[PDB]
Amino acid sequence: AGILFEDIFDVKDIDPEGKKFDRVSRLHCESESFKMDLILDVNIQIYPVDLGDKFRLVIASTLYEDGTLDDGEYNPTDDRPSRADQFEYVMYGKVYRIEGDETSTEAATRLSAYVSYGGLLMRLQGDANNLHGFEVDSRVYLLMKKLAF
Amino acid sequence: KFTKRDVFLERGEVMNLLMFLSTWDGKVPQPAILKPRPLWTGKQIFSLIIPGHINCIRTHSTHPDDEDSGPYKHISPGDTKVVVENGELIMGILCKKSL
Amino acid sequence: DDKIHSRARGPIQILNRQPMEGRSRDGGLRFGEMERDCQIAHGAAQFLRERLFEASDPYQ
Amino acid sequence: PYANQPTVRITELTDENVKFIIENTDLAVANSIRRVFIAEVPIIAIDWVQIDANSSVLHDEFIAHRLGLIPLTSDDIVDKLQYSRDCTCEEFCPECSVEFTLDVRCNEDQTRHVTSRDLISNSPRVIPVTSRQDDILIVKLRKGQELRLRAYAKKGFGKEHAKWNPTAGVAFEYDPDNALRHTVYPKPEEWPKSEYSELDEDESQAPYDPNGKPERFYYNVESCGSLRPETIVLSALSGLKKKLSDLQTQLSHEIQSD
Amino acid sequence: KRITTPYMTKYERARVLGTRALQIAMCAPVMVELEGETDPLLIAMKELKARKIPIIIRRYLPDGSYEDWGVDELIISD
Amino acid sequence: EGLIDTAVKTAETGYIQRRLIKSMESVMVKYDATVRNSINQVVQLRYGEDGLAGESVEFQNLATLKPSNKAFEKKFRFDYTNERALRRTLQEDLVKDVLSNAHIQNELEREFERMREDREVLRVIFPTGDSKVVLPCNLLRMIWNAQKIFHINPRLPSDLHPIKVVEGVKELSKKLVIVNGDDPLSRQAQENATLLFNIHLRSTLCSRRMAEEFRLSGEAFDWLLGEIESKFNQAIAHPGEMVGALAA
Amino acid sequence: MIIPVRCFTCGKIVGNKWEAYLGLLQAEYTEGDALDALGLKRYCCRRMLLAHVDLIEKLLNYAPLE
Amino acid sequence: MNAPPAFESFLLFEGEKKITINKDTKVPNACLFTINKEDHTLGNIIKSQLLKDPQVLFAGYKVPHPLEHKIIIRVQTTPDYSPQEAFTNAITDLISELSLLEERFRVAIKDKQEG
Ligand SMILES: [Zn+2]
Ligand SMILES: [Zn+2]
Repeated sequence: AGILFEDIFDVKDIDPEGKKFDRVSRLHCESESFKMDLILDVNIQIYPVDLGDKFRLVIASTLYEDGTLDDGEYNPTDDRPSRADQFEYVMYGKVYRIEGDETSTEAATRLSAYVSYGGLLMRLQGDANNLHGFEVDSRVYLLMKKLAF
Repeated sequence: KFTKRDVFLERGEVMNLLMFLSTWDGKVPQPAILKPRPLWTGKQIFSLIIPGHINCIRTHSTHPDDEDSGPYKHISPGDTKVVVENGELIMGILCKKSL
Repeated sequence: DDKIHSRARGPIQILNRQPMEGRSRDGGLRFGEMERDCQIAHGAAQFLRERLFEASDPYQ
Repeated sequence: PYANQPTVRITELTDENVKFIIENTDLAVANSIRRVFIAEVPIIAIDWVQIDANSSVLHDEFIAHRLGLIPLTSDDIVDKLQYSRDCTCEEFCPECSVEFTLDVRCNEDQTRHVTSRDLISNSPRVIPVTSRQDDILIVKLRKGQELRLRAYAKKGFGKEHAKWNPTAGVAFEYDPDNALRHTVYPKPEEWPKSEYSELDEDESQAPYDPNGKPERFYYNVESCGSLRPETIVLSALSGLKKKLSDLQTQLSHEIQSD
Repeated sequence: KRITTPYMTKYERARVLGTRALQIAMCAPVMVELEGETDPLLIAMKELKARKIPIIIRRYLPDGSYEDWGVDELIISD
Repeated sequence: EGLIDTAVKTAETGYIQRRLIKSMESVMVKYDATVRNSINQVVQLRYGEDGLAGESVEFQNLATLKPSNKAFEKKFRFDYTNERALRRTLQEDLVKDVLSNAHIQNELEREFERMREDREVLRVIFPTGDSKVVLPCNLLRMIWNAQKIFHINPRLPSDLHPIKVVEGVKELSKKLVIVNGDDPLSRQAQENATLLFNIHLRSTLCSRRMAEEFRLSGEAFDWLLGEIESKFNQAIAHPGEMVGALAA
Repeated sequence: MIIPVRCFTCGKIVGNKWEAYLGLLQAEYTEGDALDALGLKRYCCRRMLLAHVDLIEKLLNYAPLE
Repeated sequence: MNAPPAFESFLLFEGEKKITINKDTKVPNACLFTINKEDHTLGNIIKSQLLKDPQVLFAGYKVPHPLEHKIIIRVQTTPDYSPQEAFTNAITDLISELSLLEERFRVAIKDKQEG
């Protein structure tokens, strides 16, 4: 499987502090079921998004259904099934910091996965239950698809 | 300007730039954005230029001081707070402070 | 072309048997005292002695 | 995994320049054809001047310099002659060169204007641009001076020297509306519309187009007077084809040898 | 009872490489199998890496005494 | 005005530099690991009062300098009473050992006492609380590299007993030598020279910080010690280096 | 000293136009009009007729003989 | 005084090969084609044509030094398609495209004149 996280979200604010760049903007999105924050950074130029739009974000450790754990290299000449066939915006990054509300005695209750898609940042803040599949220094994908609803 | 967040390159440009690399291992890195079109990012290409597994932290010239104290410390809207791990650029924009 | 210059055991002076001076007279560059101090800083004593004795004015 | 089917359409055909459009081709091919238009175009020109008596006021080499820049019509002679380097004889043979002569001496009181018309060529078709508009002024002589010499012309291309540069200025342009965003205008309203812009006067630039390749390359090859524009284009295409054929032959030999 | 540092300083390494290169250039026997090279300096570098240079360094002390160290005895920096 | 200033500077600085170079042109570091001059007169028993090359030195900070007495206690003491914290940081097969065994507790208490002594020394030596100091080995970078190589994953309970850290630090404090010799004067000089570096080493590597912020494992800590010793050895000042010209 | 044969930047022949340029300027035309009357569109070729200095005349004043 | 002549940019010197094949060792099915006495004109079109072919995983040229007249083309295809045949096919189809373009331009010209 390799589905490290799966949940629907909705856009609620874009670049609150003013659009800094010209092709990237902040998406301060929220969830609908797990109630988790989202600070994804998508390429607004090629994949435009407006407020109120919902999308199915799915952090997956691999793009194959069988889950063969690809090494990581651009090999377009590949006929194997790919989960990207049903997503309009896919990215590839490497989580680099898992901050949480830990203490000296009792375990953390809310984590915060910080993943960098080669420059595009994303903070999946929420409870510490559904973020068990995130470990520092590990490759991950995005696999988001806008919902027509 | 090459290491800003809003830098995207196509396969042709990436493959053209890799030719000017005297230490390329010969493997094309996974693009940062597979669909709807394979687009690399300036930081991702610059990572291959960094040799070995280097780790260092530096601050950009236009880094607002009232940012570390408040939230968004590890995720900076202005793309500052250079962070390199295993010799791969992750955040920040390179300037004289880092190069 | 008016500034480019080189040398390889060119003519020597008459008073002190050292190379000439000036592009027109086909002379060598001066290895100033500051260059000597820099070479001492590098600790390259052999290179220093070569520049000051071997390729300057050997004599017995 | 093969080539494409480009199309051509001439918009203006004159005896001084041509404006054609090439559609359905890659940008690299267009730029390469441009660089061939400027550099690798066989053409005849002056390259060997023997000055016997030059009493003018200018330098001895100045005359040769000016003579080197005088275009020579080679509509049907450049394709016949061979490069002097690859000749199989001695001295500039007429089969691989064209001889010229100039003998002017100001005798009257008024000053002379030694123009290109004084270059008496042995061949009929290889003459400076004076057939059909003043002539290229070489030098000015005064009563008492003279200029006797004879020069030979040979085949060459712009890559060797600018004398063999037939095209005056190639106006290469594609995607008039900044649709592929290959250039980002900080203030689009401040820029004028391109000559080939189909966009109305209201909008500043066409909208973005993610899945869009460069096509419809516009050209404005402007002949200096030596070779006809369409002739320049045909020669460039044939020469590029020849270079590819030679490269292919060399590659085949190298592979076979291994 | 040697008290000098057990590491080879850069100065000593450079001088040893140069002297061995000079000796090799003067038709002297090598102390390592040649893989097909000819530059004497490269051969000297290979010998230094292989720790087979037949040279011993005499480090003079300020007082006047000295210590004889062999290239195959102390650790090489680079 | 600016042009005149530049002209006079271009004429005066040359003479200044010439006089500076002609006064320390024979000073050097002999093989006796000491700086002298042409007359063999000792000017410094160790180059730069430490005997280290100026190339391999980087700016760092002193964690145990300018803290608060209450903060200093809760960052370098390694409380061995709260068993929950130990289970969170160390593994189960170490919490019982650190609880039952009293020798480990006494050793850790001695470590904290030595840390306090070093803090007092720093305070009496570096007045005005200047944490920014220059030392050979950048321990934070080394720890980070170890974490990134061995994949420490600072969330799980690490397997690194505090006694291992204490003994490793003591041995590394012995391996790094500057004034060779077992003579009491030799040992006193060795302790004096390599004093600030040892204080920094102890302050960064502790039983609490190592088990709370770094979480290094045994192999990682051993690799760290090897790297530190090798880098310090390379940082030593090469005898025969003309330091006078460099200073000028 | 003398009008060049071709424009340095573009390459178009401009040597055969100095006399025509002077004639047009003499008759009634101005510079801004004469330049485009001769057929000079690009601004790079227009400097050859505006910037050029005609020093060959002063040289001819020093006639060698007679 | 040391300015090189103008014929050393296109004319071959005695002993220099026009093209040399050299296999790479870092990855399988990868060769570097070194061309002598050429410029971007004859390498950019080949780069693009190779990019068109889907079986070519990598393709791009360079100029080791502008003053030196030399270009290196690195090609890497799938394991079941050697780069030599890729280069040959790129040249062949590019030549065919240029010939067809020439023919179309010629017919367009002959029709433009009085037509
Ligand atoms: Zn002939
Ligand atoms: Zn012009």
